[PDB]
Amino acid sequence: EESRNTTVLDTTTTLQSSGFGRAFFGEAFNDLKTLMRRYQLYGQLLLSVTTDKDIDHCMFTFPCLPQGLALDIGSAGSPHEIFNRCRDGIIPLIASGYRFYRGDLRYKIVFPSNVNSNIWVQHRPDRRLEGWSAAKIVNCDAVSTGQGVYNHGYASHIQITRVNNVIELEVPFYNATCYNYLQAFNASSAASSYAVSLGEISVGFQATSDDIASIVNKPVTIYYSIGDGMQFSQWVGYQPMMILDQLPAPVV
Amino acid sequence: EESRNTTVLDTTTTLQSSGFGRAFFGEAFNDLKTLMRRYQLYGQLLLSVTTDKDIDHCMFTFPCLPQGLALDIGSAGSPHEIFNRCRDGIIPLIASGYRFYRGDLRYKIVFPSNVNSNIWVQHRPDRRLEGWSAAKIVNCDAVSTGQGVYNHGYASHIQITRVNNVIELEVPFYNATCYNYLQAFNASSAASSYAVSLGEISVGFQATSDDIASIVNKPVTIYYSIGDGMQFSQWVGYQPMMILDQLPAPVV
Amino acid sequence: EESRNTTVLDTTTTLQSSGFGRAFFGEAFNDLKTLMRRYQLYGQLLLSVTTDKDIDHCMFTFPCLPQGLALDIGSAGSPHEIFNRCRDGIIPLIASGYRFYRGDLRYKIVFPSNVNSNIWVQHRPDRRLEGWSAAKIVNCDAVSTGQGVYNHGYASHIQITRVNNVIELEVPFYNATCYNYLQAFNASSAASSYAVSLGEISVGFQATSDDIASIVNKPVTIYYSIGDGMQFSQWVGYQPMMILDQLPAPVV
Amino acid sequence: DNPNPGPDGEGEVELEKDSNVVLTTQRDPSTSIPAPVSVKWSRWTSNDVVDDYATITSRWYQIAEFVWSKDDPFDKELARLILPRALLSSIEANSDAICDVPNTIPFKVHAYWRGDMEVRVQINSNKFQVGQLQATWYYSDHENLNISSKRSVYGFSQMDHALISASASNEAKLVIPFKHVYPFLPTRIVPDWTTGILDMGALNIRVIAPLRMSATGPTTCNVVVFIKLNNSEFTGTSSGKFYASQIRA
Amino acid sequence: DNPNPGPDGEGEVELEKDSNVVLTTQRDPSTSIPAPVSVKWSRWTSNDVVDDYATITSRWYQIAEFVWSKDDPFDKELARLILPRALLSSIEANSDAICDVPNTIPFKVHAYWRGDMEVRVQINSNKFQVGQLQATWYYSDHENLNISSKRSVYGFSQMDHALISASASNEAKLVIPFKHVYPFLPTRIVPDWTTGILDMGALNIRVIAPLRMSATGPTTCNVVVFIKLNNSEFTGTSSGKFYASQIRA
Amino acid sequence: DNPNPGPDGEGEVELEKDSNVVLTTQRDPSTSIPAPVSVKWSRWTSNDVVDDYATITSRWYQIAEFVWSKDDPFDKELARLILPRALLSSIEANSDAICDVPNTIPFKVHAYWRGDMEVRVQINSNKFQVGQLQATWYYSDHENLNISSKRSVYGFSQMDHALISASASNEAKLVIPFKHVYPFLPTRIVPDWTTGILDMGALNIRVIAPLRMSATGPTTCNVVVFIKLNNSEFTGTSSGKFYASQIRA
Repeated sequence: EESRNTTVLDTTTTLQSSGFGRAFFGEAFNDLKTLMRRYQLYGQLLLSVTTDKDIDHCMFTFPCLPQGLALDIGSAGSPHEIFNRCRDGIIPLIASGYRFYRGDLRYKIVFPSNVNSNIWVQHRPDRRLEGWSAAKIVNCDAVSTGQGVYNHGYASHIQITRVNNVIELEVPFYNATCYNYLQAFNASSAASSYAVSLGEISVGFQATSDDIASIVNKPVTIYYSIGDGMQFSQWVGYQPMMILDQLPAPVV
Repeated sequence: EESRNTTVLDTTTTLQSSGFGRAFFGEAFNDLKTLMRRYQLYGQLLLSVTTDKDIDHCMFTFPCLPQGLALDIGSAGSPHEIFNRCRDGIIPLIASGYRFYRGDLRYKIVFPSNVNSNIWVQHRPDRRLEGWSAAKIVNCDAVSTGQGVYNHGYASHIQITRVNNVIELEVPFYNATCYNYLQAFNASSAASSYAVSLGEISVGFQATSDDIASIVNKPVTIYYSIGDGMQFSQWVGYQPMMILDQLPAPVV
Repeated sequence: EESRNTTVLDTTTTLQSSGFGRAFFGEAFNDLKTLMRRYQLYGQLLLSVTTDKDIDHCMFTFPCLPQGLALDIGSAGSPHEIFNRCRDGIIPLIASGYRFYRGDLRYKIVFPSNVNSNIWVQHRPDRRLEGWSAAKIVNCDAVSTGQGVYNHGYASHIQITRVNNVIELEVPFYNATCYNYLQAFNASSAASSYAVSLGEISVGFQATSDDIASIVNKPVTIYYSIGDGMQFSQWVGYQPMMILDQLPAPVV
Repeated sequence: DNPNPGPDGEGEVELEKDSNVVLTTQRDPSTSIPAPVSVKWSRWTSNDVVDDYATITSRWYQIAEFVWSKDDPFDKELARLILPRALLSSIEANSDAICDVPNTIPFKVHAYWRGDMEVRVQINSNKFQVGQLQATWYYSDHENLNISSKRSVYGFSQMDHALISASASNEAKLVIPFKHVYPFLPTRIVPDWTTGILDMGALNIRVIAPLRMSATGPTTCNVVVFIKLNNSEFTGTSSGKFYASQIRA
Repeated sequence: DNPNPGPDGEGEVELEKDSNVVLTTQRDPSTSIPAPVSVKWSRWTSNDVVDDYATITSRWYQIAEFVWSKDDPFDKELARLILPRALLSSIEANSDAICDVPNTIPFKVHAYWRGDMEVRVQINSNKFQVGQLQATWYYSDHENLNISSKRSVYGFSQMDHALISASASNEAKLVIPFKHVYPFLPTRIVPDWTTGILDMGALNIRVIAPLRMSATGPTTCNVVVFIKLNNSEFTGTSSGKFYASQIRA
Repeated sequence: DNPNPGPDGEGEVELEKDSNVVLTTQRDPSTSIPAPVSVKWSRWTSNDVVDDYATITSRWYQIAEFVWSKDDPFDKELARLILPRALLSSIEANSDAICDVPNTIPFKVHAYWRGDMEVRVQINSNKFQVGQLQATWYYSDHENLNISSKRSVYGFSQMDHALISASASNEAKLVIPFKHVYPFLPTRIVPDWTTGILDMGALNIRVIAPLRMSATGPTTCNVVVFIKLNNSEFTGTSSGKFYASQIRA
């Protein structure tokens, strides 16, 4: 009783279909998966080293989920101007209009330039996601459990910064479920926490205490596409939006 | 507009039909004529002789009608306990649910035992029935008209009490009508009185004044079936009934 | 939504159709054109000569239109008793129930008897009819314009009174229109005045001043049929009628 | 399923055209037939000229009109008509003779009658009115003395009947064939038949659901009963002066 | 016969889609056609470029709306529109020029016109309201001086007309072909034609049954009239400055 | 198009006869199906005896009745039922155990469940009442924290839903298949699943058009919700003493 039509009072004629721009621009913008495989910024951070780190310590950690992180506006003094000004990207705006997903993701991590050190990246699909709080890029500041340490059995890859300071990887779907939730997650049970993100990506440097001083306050950006075999499987309508050019200007 | 069904809301399944007890008991109780051919008590009386009777005098008289007599509860001192306790039989209870009849009847009259005298039974289809009053067994106490006398031309039969003190006879349908009334008759005209009962059965003894002293206060019972070729031809609903175990008990 | 029938509740049987009197009288009164080709009085007048007339002067003039003239009741002293008593004829009563016409007319003019003079009749289809006023028989009393004069080019005919004092002529349809108006004409424009009557018939005598004295106060009657090829082309309902035997009698 | 009313009202009139009398019904009739169609019986007991008059006897004619109000209880009789008597008594209740109506002029001149009947009970109730009536036919009412305890809607529902709902404003057709002890009903005083002359039983209209409405609704409604004698046969041509008026009741 | 309303209302919309204007009717139209369909007549009296503009002239456009109340007597006229004048006068009554509506821009620039008409008279009355109106078309009203005694529903019922019942809330379609003495109507002041410019007659809506209701019913209802010029032909291309405004009336 | 009401009322009853429970509807249901029909999944994660009980679980049983009045604003929720919890909580709200209803006795004894649903939302509104409700199903309501800004008829109209008009008094059928992250919902406290036991999401009935009427119209109306579990499968036969009562809410 949603898409019904009682009486269609057509006063129009036939309009020439362009095929979603394929006639004009040589490309059809109908398949939305083609749009979602364009990369979009997952996040950015400035590297900060509080305690003395070993070679095994991970530099930062983040859960890997397609509907985008908790929107990091930044500090009140120094806000991240991308997430503050133009609030959110295309891919989570599409993913807000669905409930469930199943499939892989694609992450492209861009490291700073003047660093040379060899970088390891692990994917741990063990970390359940406990609430929408702490669903963000987390600077590892201490090592108590096996979280900070480069572990053995996970899917890892090492990028040589001397050759190229960007890594391009594909995170697979490893949950034991039919789907996962595709909204701002509210933790009710313990089993529901296993089914939010695909896994948990930890990026670490092999630098020592002397070479880590050149890495402090350097930016690391993370981009993500949607991959392929990536299916959204329940239509949910959109939440209240916000208009972007109605936001106030930084007057002087 | 009586047996209609607007919407039958069947929540049931198919129930196995027994064929009105033919599966269990070897006999189908569907034909109600089979029930009505079972004998049922037409009445009972105690013989009482007031005046000196001749051989020709009839002992008692009664109209022969299928819907049962005026229900003789008896005297207040000595009530007839069959018609007082269990009010009425099956055959008039069925005949109350119809309006018209046509056909024969079957009468079985049981006489007392220690009497020996030869008994005559006449059927006179001449006596019109004048009102529901005096539609009962009438003790002939005097002979004024040709009512008390054994007449010539009627259908008669003589039962020998020395051989057997029960007579089994069939009263035929002799009215000049299409039907007869099958309710408590209310006399409006004179022609309607000809069409209530089939006829009028008179039973008389051939005893003299000396042998009639052994016959006083002896019971005579009259039973009747419905015969065959006996058809009820107009559906009339039932009158207000009365529940029998709601009747009061003779407390001491 | 005029001749509709929702539910016809016929309680009748079949009535034998006479064919509009053809069975009884040998003639069918169904075609109303057959009725309208019977002659009916267009008007009557008494000839009156005020000024001295030449041979060229017309004696009287009248527009030729099928819906009948402005109904001349006559003077209050001497009323024309035909138009006063039985108000109007059949042909304009039929023509009141239509809006438009197209076709010819037939005029039969009966002149007085004791006159001998040769009579000319012209038809001028040039005279536009200016209002329902002066749509009547007009006695030509003076000659200012070319109206009084016998003109050259019109369709004319001369009747010899010595042979026969009646003329029988056919006025043709000469308007440049699709139809003409068939009601009491109200002049709005100048072009609508060209499309009321067919033309304008002028009748004149060739008598001199000595023989015209025998013509004064003599009656001239004008009759008209409807002609053929005469079609009424728009149904208009009838106006309020008046009942004729409800008119008062000339009591003494 | 697609309504489109016009100047006519979007209806469908059902017609009963019986010998120059036409009855119209907007609704569908609720019929009930007590007995199957009877046979003609001029063979067995008549030698006189036996002839119906179907042009004047198979016509419709009103025999009762009454006012069903909201001031009537649950089980309350509205009409009780002994129909062959009720036709003549409805004419005589209008204060004239029986020879002034073409329906009953053979009853003036003949002696006996047998024919079937057609009864139309038409209500004129508003759509917002709520109530329901029975139209129960009973053969030979007067020949049963315990009928005074029988006249109730509980007993009359057991035999077949016609229901009239005040909401739908429907109609009750009653095909009543001749079913009597004797195959003819006398029209006048005839030998050994002095009372109950031409009586075949009572059509009695009672209430099931009393007339219910709002506080300011239309209080009453009207009910009209029409009768038809279709399969008649008249025998025993006699003088009209032997005939007497019916019992008033 | 089996109603099942839903969120849509269980109806059936009839559509009149004529050049990007769509009219909707719930009910069935009550049509009436006075004269048969006319012929084109550019053959006999025109040599100029003769062309209709069916994309802009065969559209629907309202020419009158009015309020039929319960305070109107039996025989009382509600509307009297000289339709070719009434289109232009309904535009000029809204206080603008005639070149602001696409229906009438050939009337500004041409001289003569011939075409048929389609008139829709739509009432918006409640189902509980009771009343009835006529929609009678009369050719060339002003050319008859005894029309002041003619304007009544007794006379207009004799010629064909369209009935509008307030209960059914039905609709009146009026197919009016061109029937006039001259085969063209001038749009402006033309030689020997100074008054009655572009007048073909009066559509006059009168009352038969005045609007009846309860004590607290809805008092009034609204009636809107739409017009269409379908079989038009425009001849005599001229200057627009020669055109003058219509008579107010 | 030709109405003829009788003693029955001229209707057409639609029947839903599901395991000795019969539901009747006068109107046509307005269906809405969120997801296509699910598959049985006893193959992949169960070795226990897996069996539905279609004679007792595919029956109809009321889970909510409420009173929609005219004192409700535009966007106001009337019902918000977490349906697998709401069945058990509607039984426990009637103050008894869960083993007294034949619909829910396998929930007492089994551990997990998967099956589709059928929801009937029946309104009993007068024909003169005016209003409209949504019947929107949302999968896994509690797993979204921004749902408190989502619960409105503007957002619920975007996903598919069922509309209930108070004028037509129509009905909302809701075919809800099993769509969840895990292929089974536990009926009791099970390992690493302590809260949100047997929750699949919220059926929430809100108002679009508030109930409008005259000054003296019927103020309220009633809404009843029935549920059916048709394609069920029960696995993990366990003790009934391990089961605990649902959260009250």
